[PDB]
Amino acid sequence: RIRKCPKCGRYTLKETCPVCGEKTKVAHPPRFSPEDPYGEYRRRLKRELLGIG
Amino acid sequence: RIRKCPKCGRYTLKETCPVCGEKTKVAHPPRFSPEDPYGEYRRRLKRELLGIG
Amino acid sequence: ADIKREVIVKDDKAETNPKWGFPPDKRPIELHIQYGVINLDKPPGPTSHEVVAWIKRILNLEKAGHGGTLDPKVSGVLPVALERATRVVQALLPAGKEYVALMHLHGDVPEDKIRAVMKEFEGEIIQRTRKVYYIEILEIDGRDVLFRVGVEAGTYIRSLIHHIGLALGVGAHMAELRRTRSGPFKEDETLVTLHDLVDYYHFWKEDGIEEYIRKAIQPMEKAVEHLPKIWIKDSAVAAVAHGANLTVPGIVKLNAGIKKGDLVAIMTLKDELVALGKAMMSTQEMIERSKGIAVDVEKVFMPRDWYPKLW
Amino acid sequence: ADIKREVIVKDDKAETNPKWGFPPDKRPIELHIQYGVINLDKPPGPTSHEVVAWIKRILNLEKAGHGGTLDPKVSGVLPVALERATRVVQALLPAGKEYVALMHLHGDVPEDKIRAVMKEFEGEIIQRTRKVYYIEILEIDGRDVLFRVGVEAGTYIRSLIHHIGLALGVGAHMAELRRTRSGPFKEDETLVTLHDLVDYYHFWKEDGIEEYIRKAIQPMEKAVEHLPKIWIKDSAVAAVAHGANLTVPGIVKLNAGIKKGDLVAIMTLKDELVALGKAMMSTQEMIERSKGIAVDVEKVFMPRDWYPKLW
Ligand SMILES: [Zn+2]
Ligand SMILES: [Zn+2]
Repeated sequence: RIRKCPKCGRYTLKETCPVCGEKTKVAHPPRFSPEDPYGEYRRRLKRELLGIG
Repeated sequence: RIRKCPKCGRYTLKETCPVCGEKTKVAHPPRFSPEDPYGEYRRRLKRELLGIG
Repeated sequence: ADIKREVIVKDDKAETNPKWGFPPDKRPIELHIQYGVINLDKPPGPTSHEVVAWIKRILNLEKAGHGGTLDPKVSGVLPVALERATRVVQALLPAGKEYVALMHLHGDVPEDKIRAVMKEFEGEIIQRTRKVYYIEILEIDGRDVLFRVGVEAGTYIRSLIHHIGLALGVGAHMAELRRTRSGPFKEDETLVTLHDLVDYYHFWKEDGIEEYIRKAIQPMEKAVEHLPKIWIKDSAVAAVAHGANLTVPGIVKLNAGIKKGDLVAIMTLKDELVALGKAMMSTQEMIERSKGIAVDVEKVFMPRDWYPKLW
Repeated sequence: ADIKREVIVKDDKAETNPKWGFPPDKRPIELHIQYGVINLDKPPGPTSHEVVAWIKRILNLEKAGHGGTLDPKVSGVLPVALERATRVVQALLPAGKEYVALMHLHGDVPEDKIRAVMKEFEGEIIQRTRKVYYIEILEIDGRDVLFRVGVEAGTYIRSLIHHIGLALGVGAHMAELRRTRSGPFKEDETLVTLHDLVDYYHFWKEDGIEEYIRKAIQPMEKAVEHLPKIWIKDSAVAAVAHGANLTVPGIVKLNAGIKKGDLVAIMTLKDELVALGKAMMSTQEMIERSKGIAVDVEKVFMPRDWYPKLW
C-alpha cells in the first residue's frame, strides 16, 4: 500500500504521484533470495549503464 | 544439494552430470514471489523463443 | 501398480451423442480450465495451501485444491485440481507416490552396508503399516545418500529415513525431499511451474494465445487414470448428473477386478469423468445382474447441461 | 536533534602525523570495509538478523551487526556495521528515528478530527515515556492514514498507532511501516539494497572496480556524526588504542555541552573514530583541569598499528 515516486521520492498511497504525475512504485526494496537467477542479467544492465563492458 | 541434469534429467549431488557431462542445476523450481519484476523480461524471452512477437 | 485393466463390454451396441459433452481433450478453453488439473512442480518454501492460493490468484479462479499435501520444504509433483474439478483430487488419495530424497547419515557407514540395509527396507514397513515398492540408490558420497523411492499412499519418507538410520546404527536425517510422482502425475512435459502459469495465462489473456495455457492444464480425467472405471450410457449420465446413484442397466462396459467398496470412476462413452463413487458390487455382479445400485455416487463432476434430461 | 555542536580548542598547536592513520574516507578498500557501515534499505520479510547474515555472506565477512532492530515486516534504513566496526552501532542506540507509516482505522472518522488528534500526539507519549518530535500526515483516504513521524530512540510506532486509534475512539492498526531515518542514516545516495551490494561486490572482485562497493559502504565515522566528540593528540591515540582510558592531557579540542555520563566519541585529529566511551567530566572541566580521566573507554575501534607506541 505504501508507494513512492521515483522522482521527488514522495510517499503516497496513490498509483500516480500527486505532485509530479508519474506511476509510483512500492516503497520498499525487492525481496531478496540466495538464488538471484537474473543477477548476471541486471549486472549487464548496470555494467552497461555505468560503462564497464 | 539435490541437483538434476537439464539433459537426461538425471538426479545427482554432483556439479557435473556423471552420465552426460554438463553443469547440473538445483532439482527444484525457482522461489515464487507476487512481485515478479522480470516477468515482462522472461516473457519476452519465451514470446520470442516460441515466436509470438 | 498402474497396469492397464481389462475392459468387459456389457452393451456392445451402446453409442453416444456427439453433440452432448466433449472429448475430454477437446473442451473449449474456459471449460477446460473449469474441469482441469495442473501437474504443478511445487517450489520449496511455501505450504501447499499457499501454493494453491497463488494458483487461484494467477488463473483468476474461485476454487482449487491440491492432492497429497507436500510439506513446506518439499518440492515436486503437486496435482492441483481447478474450479469444478477441485474434488477430483480425491481420486489421488490411494495413489502411489515416488520421491527422490537426500539422506544424511550421522555417522560413517560402509557403502556396501548402506546398500544392503536400504535393500531390506523394500516392502512392508511400519511407521501404521505401509509398503515401499522400491528403493533405488542413485548416489552415495560418504554420509550423503541420494535415493529414489516408490511408496504406497500415506507413507512418510522422513520416518522411513529415520528407520533406515536406526537400522544403520548411526542415525539419519532427511536433508531434502522432492516428489517425482503422484498417481498418474509425474515429471514429464505436463509438469509446469508457477512462473509458467503466469506467463501462459498472459499469452492467453493479453496475446489471445490459448495453446500454452491449454497444454499447462490437463483435463480432470487425468486424475482418475489409475482408477477402475465404469462407462455408462448417455441416459444414465443425465440421471447420475442429476444426483442419482448408478444402476446396473446404465452400464455399457467396465474394468475387470472391481469389488464392493472400491473407489471407481464413472465415465461417459466419450471418456469424460462423470462422478467418483464406491462400487456396491463386483465387476462380475455388474455384468451378471440386470438391476440394482452398482455405485453409490459420492461426488458428481458432470454438469447437468452436457447430457440433459429431456421430457 | 542533529545541530552542529560548538568546538572548543584546548591545544591550538596540536598537529597530526600524516603517515599515521588515514582520512576516514581515504582508506584502502579492504580497510574501508573492515571499518565500514552500510546504510542498508532492509527489505520486508526477513528479520534484521537474517539480513545481516546475508550481508556477511555477500561481502565474505566474518562479523557484522545492525543498529536498531527493524521487525520482519518493516523495511527501510538499517545501519549494518561491518567487521572491526561492528560495535559502532552502539552509537546509534540513543539516535532519533523517523518512519513513514500506514495506519488503518477500524471505523470512519472525519478527516478534520484525524488531523487534530494526530496533532496532539506530538510530544511526550507513554507506551515507558517517549517523545514524538513530529507527526506529518501525508495522505488521508477514508480509513487509511499515511503519515511521517519523527521519534526519540526506543519509541514503538505500533503502540503509537494503537494509542491514536484509542484516541479516535474507533481503534487503529499499523498496516505497514518503513524506517526512513536512524540517527545520521537516511534515504539519500548512500542507501543501498542487498542486490546493489551483490552487484558492486562483483564489480570489485571480478571486474576490479572498487568505486561502487566503496560508495556503497560508509566509513564507520558516519555512525557517530550525531555524538559529542573529543579530539585527541596522536600520542593519546596510541595509549587509548592500547586499552587505556583517555586523560585530560591528551585532549586537543572537544564539543561543548558534554556532561558526565554522556556517550562520547573519541577522535583522532584526522577525524578517525578511536573509541566510544562515557564522559567522566563535563566539557568545562576537561578544558579547565589538566589531569584526571576524561573518558572511561567502553569500546576501542582504532587498531594498535595506526598510531604505534614507539619506545
Ligand atoms: Zn514525484
Ligand atoms: Zn545428463
